[PDB]
Amino acid sequence: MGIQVEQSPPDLILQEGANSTLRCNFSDSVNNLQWFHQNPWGQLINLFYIPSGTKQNGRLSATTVATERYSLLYISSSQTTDSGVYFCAVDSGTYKYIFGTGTRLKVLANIQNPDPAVYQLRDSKSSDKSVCLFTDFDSQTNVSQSKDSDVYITDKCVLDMRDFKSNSAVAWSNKSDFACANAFNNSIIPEDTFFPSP
Amino acid sequence: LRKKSELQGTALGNLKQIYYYNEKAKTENKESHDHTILFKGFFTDHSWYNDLLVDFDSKDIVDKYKGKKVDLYGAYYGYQCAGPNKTACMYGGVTLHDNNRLTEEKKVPINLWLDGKQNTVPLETVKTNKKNVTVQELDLQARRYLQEKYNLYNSDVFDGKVQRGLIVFHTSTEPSVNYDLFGAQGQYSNTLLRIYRDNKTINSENMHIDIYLYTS
Amino acid sequence: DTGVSQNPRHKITKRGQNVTFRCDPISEHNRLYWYRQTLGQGPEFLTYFQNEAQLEKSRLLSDRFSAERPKGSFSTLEIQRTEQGDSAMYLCASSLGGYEQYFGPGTRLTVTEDLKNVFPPEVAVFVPSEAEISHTQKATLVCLATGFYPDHVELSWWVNGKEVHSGVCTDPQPLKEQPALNDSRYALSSRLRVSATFWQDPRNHFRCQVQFYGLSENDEWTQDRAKPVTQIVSAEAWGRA
Repeated sequence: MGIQVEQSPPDLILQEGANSTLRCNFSDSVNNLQWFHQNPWGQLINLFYIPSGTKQNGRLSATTVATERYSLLYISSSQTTDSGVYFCAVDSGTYKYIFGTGTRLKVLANIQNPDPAVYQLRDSKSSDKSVCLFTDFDSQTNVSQSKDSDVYITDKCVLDMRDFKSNSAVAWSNKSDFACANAFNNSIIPEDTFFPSP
Repeated sequence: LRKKSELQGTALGNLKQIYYYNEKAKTENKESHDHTILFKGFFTDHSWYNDLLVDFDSKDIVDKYKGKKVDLYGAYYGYQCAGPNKTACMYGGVTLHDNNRLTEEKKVPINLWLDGKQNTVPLETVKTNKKNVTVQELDLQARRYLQEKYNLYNSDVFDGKVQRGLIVFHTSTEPSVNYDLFGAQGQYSNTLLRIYRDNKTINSENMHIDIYLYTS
Repeated sequence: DTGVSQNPRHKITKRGQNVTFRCDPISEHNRLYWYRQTLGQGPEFLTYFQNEAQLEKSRLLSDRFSAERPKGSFSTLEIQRTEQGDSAMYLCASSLGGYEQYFGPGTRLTVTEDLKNVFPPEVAVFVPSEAEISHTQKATLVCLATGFYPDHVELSWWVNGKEVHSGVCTDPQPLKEQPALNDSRYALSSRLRVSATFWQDPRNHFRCQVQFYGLSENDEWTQDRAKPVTQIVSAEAWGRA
């Protein structure tokens, strides 16, 4: 009934192709340990089962010691597909597995040639409808969920064309004279951001 | 008598699996040669089990069924089985093939009382195809009919008004078999189905069942 | 395939109604597990089975919950009265050893005040700007789905009647239209990036598809507007030079 698990670090921000080590700590003695990966669709994929020792399979590595009561998960040359939540299933009851808090991992794809720009897009059927787009910006940018409660903005996304990687953010508001230059004012954007006229 | 208050964990759910959600082991022409008797290749299409183990109270009377064609009727279990990993255990419910056959199926009448008031129970529910049938064969069929009409092994939330209960099998030849519905020891199937260890086989000639149900 | 199937995958119910979920695991697997996962949190243990009997039930688990294992390997989890906070993703797993746990897709439950709050999405495709093709020499199409409840949507791009994965980016969480409102409508956006020469070709067809998971034939519909069932709302756009 009583089993406490704390995963460190709670949040991880890492660049593309870089290495990282996330750990799982537990209170009582444990007979069975498991490492899972959660995708945005909500499905748990079993990566490793390490009750003791070290296992090496694919690009991911995992080590567990029952003496010092801790588990470790390694990610060699991390890709954008690795982005998600990593869980630590721990067993004390007879065979009952209890999941931890979860390690939030978000792999940021740093573009070789960044060019921040805010473009204005128009609807296919209607002439009045319009939507602002912020694209080709560096992954280090923090687009703030702001502000007027009449303007709707979205978080960053990663796309690959090839060799080529691009980051985008969508902002829309069906209000009188919604300027693209007035949009993303709450978010701190670079000085070299290109603002074309429609 | 019977106390539903003593929850003892997941005992209510497990008792519901034993009498309502049961895949009752039924066999007529089956012989064994392995106090426990093992039936090699009993399960034809089962991913979990292949063989069946039958446990008894005394080894002295176990040799009576051991070598002969015997009829099987009872509830089997997988958790906490004393055997590898593909065997199901059971307690009693074994009857011989000789003279245990009848022309027209026996229709045993059942009588039920709900805190004094008598309720009509159809005789088509409980049936036995043998002359001398085990208590297990009659109890499994009677508790299944009860569970469907008035939720017996369901929690107070899931409309389970019955708190105390008793099932009796009339004195036709010798003393009656008295058993309390909520008085079964343990929370798992290996302890709840242990009542049939004695392997009590009674005469099915013009006998009746009396069930006493109480809401408090 | 995941290995373990779960039916249904999405369910919508009114406050104080009965709901059930079926979990179909691998035939050989001896064990079964029940978990509850909320928004941005770890899955909490509910109850687990070993062969035919229920081994343990969580202390935090409400009395309105009942997990039953009928004839076979499958298990059914039921909720008596639907309350606030019940809206969570119910995960199911199976174990053989039981060394490794194989998880299913999980049922997404949404407990609404009224069934009238269910709205289908309005899909719209935005034509790429002339200023973008002149500056970066590539065109990006923005898809926009607005006014839908619950957030049970699946977005996929279709170019020339074929599913496209390359150059596709989608929002992780759908932003609510009215944030300070309970059972409020949601909004989602996705971008498809193609070369300027590809967009200018009039022979190329571009279509955005949003798979909405709505009501079933069991649910009663009395409102004047159309019934919001499990429909695939789409918006198309043709290439222009």
